[PDB]
Amino acid sequence: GDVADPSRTKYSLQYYMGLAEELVRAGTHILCIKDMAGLLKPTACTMLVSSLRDRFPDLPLHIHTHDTSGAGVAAMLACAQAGADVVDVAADSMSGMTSQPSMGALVACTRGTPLDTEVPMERVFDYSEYWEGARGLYAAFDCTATMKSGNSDVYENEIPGGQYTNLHFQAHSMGLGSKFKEVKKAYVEANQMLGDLIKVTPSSKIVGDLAQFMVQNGLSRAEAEAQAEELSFPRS
Amino acid sequence: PAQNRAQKLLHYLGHVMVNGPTTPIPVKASPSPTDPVVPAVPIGPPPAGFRDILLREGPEGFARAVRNHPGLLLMDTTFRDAHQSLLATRVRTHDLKKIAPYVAHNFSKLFSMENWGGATFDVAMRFLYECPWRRLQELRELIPNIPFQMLLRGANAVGYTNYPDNVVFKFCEVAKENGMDVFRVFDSLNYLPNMLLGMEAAGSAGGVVEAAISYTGDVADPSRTKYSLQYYMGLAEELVRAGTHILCIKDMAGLLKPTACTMLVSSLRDRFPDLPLHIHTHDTSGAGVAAMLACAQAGADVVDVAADSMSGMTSQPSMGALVACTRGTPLDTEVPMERVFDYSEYWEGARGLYAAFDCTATMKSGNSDVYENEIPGGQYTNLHFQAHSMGLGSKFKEVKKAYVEANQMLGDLIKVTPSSKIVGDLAQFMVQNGLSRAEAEAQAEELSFPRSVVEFLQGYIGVPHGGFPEPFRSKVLKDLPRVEGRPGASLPPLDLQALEKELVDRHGEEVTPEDVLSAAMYPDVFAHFKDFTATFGPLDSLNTRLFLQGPKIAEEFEVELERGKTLHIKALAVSDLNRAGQRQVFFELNGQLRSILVKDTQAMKEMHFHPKALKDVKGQIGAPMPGKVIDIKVVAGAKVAKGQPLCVLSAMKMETVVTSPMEGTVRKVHVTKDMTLEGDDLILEIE
Ligand SMILES: O=CCCCC[C@@H]1SC[C@@H]2NC(=O)N[C@@H]21
Ligand SMILES: O=CCCCC[C@@H]1SC[C@@H]2NC(=O)N[C@@H]21
Repeated sequence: GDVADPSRTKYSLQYYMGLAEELVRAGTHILCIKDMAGLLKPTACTMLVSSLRDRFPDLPLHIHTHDTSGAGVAAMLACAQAGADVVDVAADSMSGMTSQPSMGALVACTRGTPLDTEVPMERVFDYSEYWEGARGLYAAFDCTATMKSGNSDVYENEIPGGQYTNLHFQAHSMGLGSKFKEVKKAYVEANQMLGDLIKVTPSSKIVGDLAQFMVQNGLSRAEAEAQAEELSFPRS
Repeated sequence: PAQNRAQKLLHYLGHVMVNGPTTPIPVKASPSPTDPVVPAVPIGPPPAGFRDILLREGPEGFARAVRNHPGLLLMDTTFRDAHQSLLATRVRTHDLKKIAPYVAHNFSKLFSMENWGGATFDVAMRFLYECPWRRLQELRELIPNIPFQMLLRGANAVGYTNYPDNVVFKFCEVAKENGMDVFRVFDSLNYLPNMLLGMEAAGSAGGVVEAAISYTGDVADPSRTKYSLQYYMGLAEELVRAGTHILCIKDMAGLLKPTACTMLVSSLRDRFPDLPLHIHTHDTSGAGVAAMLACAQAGADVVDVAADSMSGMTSQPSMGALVACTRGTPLDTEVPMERVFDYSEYWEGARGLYAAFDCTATMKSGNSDVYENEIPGGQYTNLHFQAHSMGLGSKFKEVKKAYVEANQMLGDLIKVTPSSKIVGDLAQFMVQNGLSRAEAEAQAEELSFPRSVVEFLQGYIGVPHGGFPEPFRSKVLKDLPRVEGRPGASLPPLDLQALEKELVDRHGEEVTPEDVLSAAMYPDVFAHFKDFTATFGPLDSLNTRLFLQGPKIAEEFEVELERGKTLHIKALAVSDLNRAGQRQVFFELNGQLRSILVKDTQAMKEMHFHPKALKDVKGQIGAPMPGKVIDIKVVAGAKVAKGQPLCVLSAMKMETVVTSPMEGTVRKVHVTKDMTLEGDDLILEIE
């Protein structure tokens, strides 16, 4: 969802704060916000992380996102400014797109501020160069075969990074590769039909299997809900 | 004269089937077999945009309307800057026209669209064999409501050398007449006298003058004193006093960190409250979206963006990312996200047609080493392709290190075209010869530097901030002539009427003012472009796959020449080689058999290279690069002095003068005019 969007009432700021209170009462050492799709906009980051920090001044706050939207670096900088203690990053050659924000970008942007990571940039470059060579050994599995950059349609479809790559490979294996735009639209419809549940493994796969099933059978949401007693749905 | 357009197109298609691509392909990738899907466009004229204000109220009215706009304005680089960086400016007029009506309707609120200047002018003629002026005119008809923006070099227009002032003025006049609206005037060294001429030329044409300060260094780093905040503020004061309508910060490499953005843009806004501030960056570091958000928060009125599938890496920040991040804030762009997605999907398909030129063949993501090397987006892609062509591809890390050393040796000048190329040529020269900075500076009287480095040190591009590096300049130049002041100011006015008459005598009565200016700026390129289009016809009518790879046997396709004139073409067969060294290509054209005789150089290609220069024999002069012999300045038996010109090589589009390392007598010359040499091939012997 989007805590900065007052029209999205199901996954509101109050929902996140109430769940954080139950997890803190249960004795968590660290509280994590896991944005598995890259949906945290910088404004939503600021609002959520400051509210958590104000409520829990002594608790470590860890923020995880994906750079699927191409805004993940800006989102993590906004979290850090709002009082996150830790952010998830990847080596630069293993960052961006459906991965985490760039380590070198975060280290460079925080340098000489109160948020400095103290990581030497030369060490990040040598680390990235190794991973650039190593990624070349995995060209047969690289998401860049199908997705050349981040995509902002993730704010509409809410498909997690690892599910996007898998759903595309599955759609291609089923002869639906030319219809992958219809599969993404059906993923939104399937999420709503299922009740707009959080989408991460395995729930992200359940929505994916339903979306492929709808596109394969030429079904709209309304037809799939009307015929729900007659249709053989995916096992998941 | 009967028009023969269809036969000329079949001759091009037959040429590509026999000889391969006419455009040099840098990587073994094939264009997509599928054409891009064009999104649906409303029937009617597009909504009124910022161009309607510019046409009604002039440049100052436009600048006031930009400053008074509630929210962040966007400018689209996809039309030029985005591909220049990603696909090396290879994007064709054909693909730009297909999406243009969609842009006009859905992006009517853009500040401007950047679609012409920079490398697009030369590249259109040289490599795409299309007229850049026709591209401007046809796009202006399809997009009547958005201001068109160009990147203009101040005293060089879109060219690579300095021109007489009357050529720069006449270029800006004819560019404005052809529908150019905004002139982003920059200099490669921020050399104010070159910028002032370009501002005066663009303003006198009735264009919107946008004076652009090229950004280098780090204003947030107190150790970097040369390009300090005070340097940028002082140059901004001179450009504002010179009557700029808009002030641009041009970060050509992606060096603006969010803290540096905040500091520079707030200081400019506090100094100039009523002046529009335009910020341009590249996303080379992967921080460009965060940098543009920091500029917008610091009071920038406009930021450069690209379509999402044409953004990131060496391109601009993502349009969809900026639109999404500003939504529901005081900086909202009011652009609907669905329209950005449809625009990106078209460009994702279109980018697939250019896979043969894609920077992702060599660079898989942005790279933060740009904060150390300061290599601009378009120079990074070109420097890598050049290094690979010279057998230095495995040493590209050494080339990047040598680029830093070369920048320092040259004096840490701003690095943008052509100064970014000058540093690149020196860096490749250092790595090729195994030279450190200290060795290259020590041996500066003995070494034959790249022509671009020599011409820079002579002053042919203007004067760098802080002056030229001494004693290094004096050692390289010796007795070579030096240009003091502005290089164009000493050139006699070009007689454009005499040139028009020469072109009419050579090409017939259809010569236009645009043709005269194209010939004035790029004589050899324009001549080659006219001869090529005289042979092969209007290649802009072909889709990009057929232009690059030609048709497959039994492939059928349509070519629209003009509204209501479609050619149905099918490729049928290619014959064996005849006794004249030609193949016969068979087509069906509108249900009829056609055949064309073509020429297969590949079928019959052979050569032999004798020449080698012993590295230990000072009198044996080897070729310093692979290249073609343009001129031979000496004969056997001639006495030669140390530093005397011996031959001229033309390689990588750069005349290199080979000079004598010693005094002596030329014993033997081993080369001829038009001979192709490899590296170290023996040119001549000196005793
Ligand atoms: O091919 C079969 C599945 C292979 C594992 C896919 C993983 S499970 C963790 C993550 N979440 C998903 O929905 N898919 C991936
Ligand atoms: O292959 C020869 C050069 C082709 C044009 C390269 C363009 S000029 C504009 C931009 N700046 C550079 O340094 N290179 C590109």
